[PDB]
Amino acid sequence: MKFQYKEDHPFEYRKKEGEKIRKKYPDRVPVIVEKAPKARVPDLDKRKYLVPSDLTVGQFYFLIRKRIHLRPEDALFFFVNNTIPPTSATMGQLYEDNHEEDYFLYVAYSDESVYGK
Amino acid sequence: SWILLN
Repeated sequence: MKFQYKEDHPFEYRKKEGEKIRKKYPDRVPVIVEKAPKARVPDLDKRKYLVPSDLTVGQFYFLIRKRIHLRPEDALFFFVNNTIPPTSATMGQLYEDNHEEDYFLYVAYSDESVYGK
Repeated sequence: SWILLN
């Protein structure tokens, strides 16, 4: 799972930005959101999102879905570490469980249930 | 710059 954010910036740059933003907004988690490769979905212009920690993963799904102008009826899947997260988790829990050493949570989205298909 | 969701 490649992220343009990581290709664009070294680890030290990312971690400095991750710790800064985690201190500036403690009630929020920083999330990189990019389209998965070979995905048949609209692209997201912006990839850096600050998401409230008590937001459910499902509500976060809805927010990204509206940013790419899809309806609830459109096939849309989200991936963290190549697995689809549980809907009822909070974004804080997902962040605490999956954030990388640069303090970011990385999410990819696709129209297929398997990342990269 | 960052986008603040909800």
